[PDB]
Amino acid sequence: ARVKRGVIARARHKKILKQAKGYYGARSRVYRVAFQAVIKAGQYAYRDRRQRKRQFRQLWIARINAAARQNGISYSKFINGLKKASVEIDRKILADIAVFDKVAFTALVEKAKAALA
Amino acid sequence: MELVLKDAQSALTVSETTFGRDFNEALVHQVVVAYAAGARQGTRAQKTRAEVTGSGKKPWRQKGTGRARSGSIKSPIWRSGGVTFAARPQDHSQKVNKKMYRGALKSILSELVRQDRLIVVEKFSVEAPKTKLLAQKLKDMALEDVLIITGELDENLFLAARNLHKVDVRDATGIDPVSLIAFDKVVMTADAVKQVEEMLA
Amino acid sequence: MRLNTLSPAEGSKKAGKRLGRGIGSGLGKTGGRGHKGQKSRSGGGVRRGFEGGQMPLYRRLPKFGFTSRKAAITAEVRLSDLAKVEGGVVDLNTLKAANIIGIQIEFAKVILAGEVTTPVTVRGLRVTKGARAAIEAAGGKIEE
Amino acid sequence: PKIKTVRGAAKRFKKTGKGGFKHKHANLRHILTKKATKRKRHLRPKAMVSKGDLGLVIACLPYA
RNA sequence: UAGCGGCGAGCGAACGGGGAGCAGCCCAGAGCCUGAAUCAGUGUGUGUGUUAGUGGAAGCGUCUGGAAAGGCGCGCGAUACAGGGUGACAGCCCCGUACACAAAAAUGCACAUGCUGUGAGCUCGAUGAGUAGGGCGGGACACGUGGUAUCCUGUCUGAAUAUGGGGGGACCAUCCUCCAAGGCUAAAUACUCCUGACUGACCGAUAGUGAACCAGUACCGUGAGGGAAAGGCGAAAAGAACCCCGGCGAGGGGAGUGAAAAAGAACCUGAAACCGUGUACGUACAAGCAGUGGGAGCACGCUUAGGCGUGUGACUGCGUACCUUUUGUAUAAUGGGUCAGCGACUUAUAUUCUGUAGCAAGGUUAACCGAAUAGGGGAGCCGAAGGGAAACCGAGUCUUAACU
RNA sequence: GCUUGACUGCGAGCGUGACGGCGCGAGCAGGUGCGAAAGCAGGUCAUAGUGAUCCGGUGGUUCUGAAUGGAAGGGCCAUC
Ligand SMILES: [Mg+2]
Ligand SMILES: [Mg+2]
Ligand SMILES: [Mg+2]
Ligand SMILES: [Mg+2]
Ligand SMILES: [Mg+2]
Ligand SMILES: [Mg+2]
Ligand SMILES: [Mg+2]
Ligand SMILES: [Mg+2]
Ligand SMILES: [Mg+2]
Ligand SMILES: [Mg+2]
Ligand SMILES: [Mg+2]
Ligand SMILES: [Mg+2]
Ligand SMILES: [Mg+2]
Ligand SMILES: [Mg+2]
Ligand SMILES: [Mg+2]
Ligand SMILES: [Mg+2]
Ligand SMILES: [Mg+2]
Ligand SMILES: [Mg+2]
Ligand SMILES: [Mg+2]
Ligand SMILES: [Mg+2]
Ligand SMILES: [Mg+2]
Ligand SMILES: [Mg+2]
Ligand SMILES: [Mg+2]
Ligand SMILES: [Mg+2]
Ligand SMILES: [Mg+2]
Ligand SMILES: [Mg+2]
Ligand SMILES: [Mg+2]
Ligand SMILES: [Mg+2]
Ligand SMILES: [Mg+2]
Ligand SMILES: [Mg+2]
Ligand SMILES: [Mg+2]
Ligand SMILES: [Mg+2]
Ligand SMILES: [Mg+2]
Ligand SMILES: [Mg+2]
Ligand SMILES: [Mg+2]
Ligand SMILES: [Mg+2]
Ligand SMILES: [Mg+2]
Ligand SMILES: [Mg+2]
Ligand SMILES: [Mg+2]
Ligand SMILES: [Mg+2]
Ligand SMILES: [Mg+2]
Ligand SMILES: [Mg+2]
Ligand SMILES: [Mg+2]
Ligand SMILES: [Mg+2]
Ligand SMILES: [Mg+2]
Ligand SMILES: [Mg+2]
Ligand SMILES: [Mg+2]
Ligand SMILES: [Mg+2]
Ligand SMILES: [Mg+2]
Ligand SMILES: [Mg+2]
Ligand SMILES: [Mg+2]
Ligand SMILES: [Mg+2]
Ligand SMILES: [Mg+2]
Ligand SMILES: [Mg+2]
Ligand SMILES: [Mg+2]
Ligand SMILES: [Mg+2]
Ligand SMILES: [Mg+2]
Ligand SMILES: [Mg+2]
Ligand SMILES: [Mg+2]
Ligand SMILES: [Mg+2]
Ligand SMILES: [Mg+2]
Ligand SMILES: [Mg+2]
Ligand SMILES: [Mg+2]
Ligand SMILES: [Mg+2]
Repeated sequence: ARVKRGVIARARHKKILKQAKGYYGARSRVYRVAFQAVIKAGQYAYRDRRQRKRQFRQLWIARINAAARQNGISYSKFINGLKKASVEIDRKILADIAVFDKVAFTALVEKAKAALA
Repeated sequence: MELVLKDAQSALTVSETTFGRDFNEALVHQVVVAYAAGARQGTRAQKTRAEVTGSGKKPWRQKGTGRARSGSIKSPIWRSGGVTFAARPQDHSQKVNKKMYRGALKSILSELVRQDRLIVVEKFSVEAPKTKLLAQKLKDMALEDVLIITGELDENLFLAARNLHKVDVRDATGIDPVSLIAFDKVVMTADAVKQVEEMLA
Repeated sequence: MRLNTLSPAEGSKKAGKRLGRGIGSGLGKTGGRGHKGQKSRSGGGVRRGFEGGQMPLYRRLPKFGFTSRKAAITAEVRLSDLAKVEGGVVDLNTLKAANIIGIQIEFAKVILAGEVTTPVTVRGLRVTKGARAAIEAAGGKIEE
Repeated sequence: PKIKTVRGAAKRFKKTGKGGFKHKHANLRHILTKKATKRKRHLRPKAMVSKGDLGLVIACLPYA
């Protein structure tokens, strides 16, 4: 029972050469190079799934900082004031109000100002 | 237990330990796969690196040429070289214990009775050794794929069933585990039941 | 029961150990052999009893005894084997005909193993003290 | 083919009732004046092969 | 296993048992005898094969299709539904197959049968001499000189000869058994250059023979010798009449054949590396394993005219390949130019242990017989009893004069 | 001063060792030596003073003894 490898090796090489679409040079048309590119892209995607949640909280904090300082309070005092006032709105929403509802944010900064004072 | 006879409407008594025991799928399977293994001819062979035609001259010197070292034109790595683990003619037959082969048949016969696939007749033959005869005989009995077990090998019945693909005519001593399962229905003459009664004991 | 519906018992057809067929199989690369030893070579491995050059156990211990040719032609007979004979005579010849002792055994001894429940006569076979009591307790008799 | 017994081991080990092996004690062949009688007396009876060395003996005696 | 063994590596019987197959004889010589059996050659038959061959059943309509053997419907043969071909898959189209027949000539085998040649029986005998044995040196015996029997002999010797001699594993006595120094002998056994038939959980063009092909060829070597690559149009050549550009070229565009020419002979399918043409997007102030997370803009498909999908990816955070070997590699340590095909834990036997199955103090046969994957075959193997070096004893035994 | 316990054959139980092994050991027999006897003596205050296995040598032996009786050889015990 001799087994020929032509059909299944063709499909296994095509399987990851399709995953290497858009890569530069041999990384998108040469199997040996494309396998390393596909594996490395898998390692990067796994770790950037976990540091996408950091890069976005950094963005939210920086925007809450910028908006709070326009209302006369820093980020650190703003968050501390919100905890004292028992406001559970998180950074994703706080940074959303800061951009799309300027009146609500300043009505929300005054909530933290009263809690601290 | 007893088996009803379609031909004569009488009854025939048989041992419960032969035609009435539980099905042993694990045991029946081993005997069946060991029957198919004994049908293998097992005649085949490839050439090792010692049997490929060619000389033992080293293709190129050990060092200095810049090529990967080689020692034989017949290395299995090379094309037109030897096969690494080239096969030999081998015997694939397995040993089946006597108490298992008989034990497997008893489970097969018992399961045929439970599935209404074993039918017993008083006698089964054809007047002339003509294939058209038992072809008509089996239409009357409403049988298409059938194995006929006869007490004595009937020459007319053997010749008249030879050209029918879905019909097999044996004798009570020519019963095998595979053919009992491989056929839709099994027809045993009352003489044949007695012989397998005293063969399977 | 069809030829394509009968299957083996659960756990009776353990699959073989395929060695060196990728990372995921757990047996790829070295194939259970480790790295860079004599035991990892094709055909490598030390013989039986070799201990690295230290005098092996089967050579630093002394030989003892001799093989007795009389024990090769002497057998032992159990009480449960006395009923296997035909005719109620447990002699040296009636005991080979029952396939109890080898065809070339010349001395047999009946020991207390099993039990005697029928009267038998034992000619020419040595009988232990325990077996003599049991043979005579079943109505049998022992003859020199 | 049949495994070959290590004939040297078959002359030094005998298998007992429960699968162990008995062997003759070493140090009792010569140089015996300088050995105390207590040392030689304890060295006369046969001993059993230890747990560590059973693997090396079962290998050498496949038909034990 | 017993043994042999720097008692190491290893080597490794026989007795006995079960089977296949069985077959016995005549020259050491004379009497009658009588051409007597068994035999070799040759002819004559009588059969049976081999070397050519002969007959050999039974199907039509309709649908798709280039084409029917396919679908559907209704029939028939079958001791023939093995196989192959035919425009797709045929029991009934063809060749065959089952079966039944056939030899002028040559020839194998088996009987009968004459002729030629040797010889059957009874009595009386006789009983293989430089031989057996020995010394020295070697070799074969499972046996390596060992306490070493036995066999062979290169060299020196050397009997008895049936009232005798050999062997029974140093050797002696007794006993048992056999008769060397002369020969012949079928079957069971081994193999396949070659012939025929059939088969394959064997390969299918880098495989299988080195060789599917004009292969032991081309080619290499002084030579012995080494030794390739290379298969497929189509059902049928119907292998492209004719016209046009071109050098009365190569090559191509039409025409035509064909189901199909993107089946056009560099011819089934036609992958990947590699190289181009076209389109969309990005790209000439910008630094690095070239990706990944975020992300505008642009183009495009929308079928709720709805946001999404697809292509690209300005900018931006993070980010020094893979394998191997290592304490540790981006390492400037190894390996890899890329693609495609091939390439490495197998097989046989034995032993031990797990899972599973059958029987169970029993289990199981091997060879072989049997057409029998049946059935027979229990020769044997393992287990139910161990202790001791052993005799021996025995649920005990060894140790010791004896053990609490 | 007298002596030979520098005994014979076993040893519950322990310590060390991967193992081979190497230690310590009270107690049981059998026979002793010292002491009036309670006792203690199985070498030396202790820890080095050593060499496995194979192969053979010597003495003993209720073992074995290749047809049988012996024997050779082997085994076991002591020892080189
Ligand atoms: Mg194939
Ligand atoms: Mg591409
Ligand atoms: Mg050479
Ligand atoms: Mg090849
Ligand atoms: Mg059988
Ligand atoms: Mg692992
Ligand atoms: Mg390695
Ligand atoms: Mg190493
Ligand atoms: Mg290792
Ligand atoms: Mg090798
Ligand atoms: Mg050394
Ligand atoms: Mg027997
Ligand atoms: Mg000694
Ligand atoms: Mg025989
Ligand atoms: Mg014809
Ligand atoms: Mg015809
Ligand atoms: Mg049409
Ligand atoms: Mg049709
Ligand atoms: Mg076609
Ligand atoms: Mg001679
Ligand atoms: Mg001699
Ligand atoms: Mg010797
Ligand atoms: Mg002799
Ligand atoms: Mg002689
Ligand atoms: Mg003679
Ligand atoms: Mg002769
Ligand atoms: Mg001859
Ligand atoms: Mg080839
Ligand atoms: Mg091809
Ligand atoms: Mg030339
Ligand atoms: Mg043209
Ligand atoms: Mg010109
Ligand atoms: Mg032209
Ligand atoms: Mg046309
Ligand atoms: Mg095409
Ligand atoms: Mg085609
Ligand atoms: Mg083509
Ligand atoms: Mg392409
Ligand atoms: Mg621009
Ligand atoms: Mg600048
Ligand atoms: Mg720019
Ligand atoms: Mg740059
Ligand atoms: Mg920079
Ligand atoms: Mg993204
Ligand atoms: Mg970076
Ligand atoms: Mg490497
Ligand atoms: Mg280093
Ligand atoms: Mg690093
Ligand atoms: Mg370097
Ligand atoms: Mg490097
Ligand atoms: Mg390199
Ligand atoms: Mg490579
Ligand atoms: Mg291996
Ligand atoms: Mg079980
Ligand atoms: Mg103890
Ligand atoms: Mg006194
Ligand atoms: Mg002192
Ligand atoms: Mg001192
Ligand atoms: Mg030595
Ligand atoms: Mg020696
Ligand atoms: Mg004796
Ligand atoms: Mg004798
Ligand atoms: Mg003798
Ligand atoms: Mg002696």
